[PDB]
Amino acid sequence: ASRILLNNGAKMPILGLGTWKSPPGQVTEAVKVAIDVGYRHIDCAHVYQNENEVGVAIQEKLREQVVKREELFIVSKLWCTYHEKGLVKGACQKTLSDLKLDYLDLYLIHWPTGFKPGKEFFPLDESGNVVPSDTNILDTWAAMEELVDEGLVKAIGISNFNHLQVEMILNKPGLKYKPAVNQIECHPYLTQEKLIQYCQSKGIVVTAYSPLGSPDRPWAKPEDPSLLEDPRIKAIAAKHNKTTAQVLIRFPMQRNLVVIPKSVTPERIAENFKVFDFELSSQDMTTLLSYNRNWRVCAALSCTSHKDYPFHEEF
Ligand SMILES: NC(=O)c1ccc[n+]([C@@H]2O[C@H](COP(=O)([O-])OP(=O)(O)OC[C@H]3O[C@@H](n4cnc5c(N)ncnc54)[C@H](OP(=O)(O)O)[C@@H]3O)[C@@H](O)[C@H]2O)c1
Ligand SMILES: O=C(O)Cc1nn(Cc2nc3cc(C(F)(F)F)ccc3s2)c(=O)c2ccccc12
Repeated sequence: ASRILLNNGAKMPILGLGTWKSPPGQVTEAVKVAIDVGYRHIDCAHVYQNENEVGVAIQEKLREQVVKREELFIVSKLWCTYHEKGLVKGACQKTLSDLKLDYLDLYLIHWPTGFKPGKEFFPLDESGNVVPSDTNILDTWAAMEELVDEGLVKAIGISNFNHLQVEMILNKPGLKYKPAVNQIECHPYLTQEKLIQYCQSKGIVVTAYSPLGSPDRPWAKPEDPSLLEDPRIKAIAAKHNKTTAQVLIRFPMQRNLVVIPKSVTPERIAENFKVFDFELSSQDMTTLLSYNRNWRVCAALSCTSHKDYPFHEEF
């Protein structure tokens, strides 16, 4: 089954295309090839600095009538420097204009931490600590709710929120809309069993990012563990006559997660989609879960003293 029901009553494709690090001169073609071979969900963000080029591809496939807008599920995220009440609508509208959309299907608070507003995405003090904004998760959440009530977004959600931060929103005085999704890092080295059961128990769908362990992350070190080169995972792939990436994509699908592998390589974009025709066993699933080592692609050092940094807390 290709889609999962959200608590806003809409259906979300469980496979989407990631766009973080997709070069602006390549992502248009990447998104066009992806829609041609079946993707109907694209994961975007203003901080990725490529939403205009993503939008060009979306607009072209709509114009070509390859797909209808109702058949696409387009996600974007509010960056940290825009948590302030007065900046949220403009931020969303800039994303909308760049993506050539009149609404988003899902708009996420990208990280629970607000940063000082301005031109800089990572405003720093002279010792390299991020400069916080005094804004809190709950006021930001009300501003997201306003977007729903203005018709600019169909669903709102969060990303990189821990257990206690999710609970903070679920317990918000006057909460009007629950988060639909919590998009978090998740792969066999960061299996997230506690956070996932909590969110799922509450009707919040979980999206897994960096499902392949983000081999193109700009801060990679050779001594880091490598999912795609892990012989243990490679063995499971071989047994199923699939590639290691295919196994790494099907794994979160079977945990009732949405997953958003990034590629700009047309052959891989198609390979990554061919994951609805094979099943990992229970034993495979528990074996992959056993590889957890709480290793994170995404946890910027410059942010670890922010009041709302999410990853001190166990989950
Ligand atoms: N919410 C957030 O904070 C957050 C954080 C991180 C990521 N995300 C989202 O999650 C998406 C996916 O995460 P990610 O970009 O970090 O990494 P990823 O999807 O885990 O890995 C992307 C890397 O894998 C390569 N790759 C793709 N398919 C492959 C295949 N079949 N075989 C071998 N290599 C393959 C890509 O190469 P090519 O592109 O050269 O093919 C690229 O180097 C992002 O792009 C973004 O949309 C969200
Ligand atoms: O953001 C993505 O989508 C990918 C992403 N991840 N990271 C690692 C990060 N670690 C963080 C930690 C916090 C924190 F909440 F923990 F304070 C807040 C914000 C971040 S960004 C980056 O540094 C980054 C830089 C440019 C574009 C995308 C990203």
